[PDB]
Amino acid sequence: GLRQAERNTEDGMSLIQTTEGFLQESNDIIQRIRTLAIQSSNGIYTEEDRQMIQVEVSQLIDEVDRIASQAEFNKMNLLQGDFARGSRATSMWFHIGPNMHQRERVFIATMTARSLNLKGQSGELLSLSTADKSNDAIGTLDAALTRISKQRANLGAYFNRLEHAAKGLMNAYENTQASESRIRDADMAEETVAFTKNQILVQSGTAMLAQANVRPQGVLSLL
Amino acid sequence: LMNAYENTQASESRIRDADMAEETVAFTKNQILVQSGTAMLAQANVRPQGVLSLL
Repeated sequence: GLRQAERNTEDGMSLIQTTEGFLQESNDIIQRIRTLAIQSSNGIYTEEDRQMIQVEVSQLIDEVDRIASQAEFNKMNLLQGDFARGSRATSMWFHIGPNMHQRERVFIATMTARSLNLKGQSGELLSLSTADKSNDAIGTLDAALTRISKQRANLGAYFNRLEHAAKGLMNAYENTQASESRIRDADMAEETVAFTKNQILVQSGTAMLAQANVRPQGVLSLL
Repeated sequence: LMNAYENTQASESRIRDADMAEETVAFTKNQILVQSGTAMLAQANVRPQGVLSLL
């Protein structure tokens, strides 16, 4: 059970590593959109010039949505929110111990562009086509960055905890196997001398039995 | 996609690929056990020879 639990710990560690790797690109894209929003707020651009970068903003938001809806690990989606805190869809547990009920719950929040406020509930994307709208967008991008960084911190805490658990499980397995070998494995060094003593007594006994078998032959002398 | 491929390959290597050190210590222990077993058997089949002295 200890060995299997260590393997399960490794599996969970790989899962959360994949999740963090997926979140890296979304963080970079959101930062790029933030830089675009900062640039767009200047007063030298015209409506058409603002629309040119609005096109790129739309493309980047589409990429974020693609990341959210396509990132997965072992035929299970991660960023869709099925592993969220209040999600009824499913709950993910990492069996970390060798016995029953030794599982630990993990939470992955929704990371869709709707949950990052880059798209409203009506489906409208975050628009940067106006100077004042760009200023109000910077707060939204800051909130999205905060959410992404918080999720990254959660996953890093899970990383450290699972690493500690793996080291502890390895040490526990080593100690348990050592004790089990101490109480189960025979010592050949003394078993061999015991065997040799018993395998000397056997032919001593055979010799004595052979000597005793011919003993009554002496009675034939006086018959 | 590059990052996802790296992580996925690492996960698959964890699941599928083996560790050579632990496997080689297991191999050594099993080889020692086999040698001990055959060495003991080579004298364990000679035990009945002792009864012949009674004939």
